[PDB]
Amino acid sequence: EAAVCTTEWDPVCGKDGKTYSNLCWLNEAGVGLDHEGECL
Ligand code: NA
Ligand code: NA
Ligand code: NA
Ligand code: NA
Repeated sequence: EAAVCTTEWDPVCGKDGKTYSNLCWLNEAGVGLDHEGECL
């Protein structure tokens, strides 16, 4: 699959309980945003 997101770490927390490295990773995955920042 095309690699479309950068590795710039500005993490967000998906509703799936996984930390995504930045919003592009989250959005490309189709996962809803829980909150900004790392999941905890
Ligand atoms: Na493929
Ligand atoms: Na990179
Ligand atoms: Na999960
Ligand atoms: Na939330």
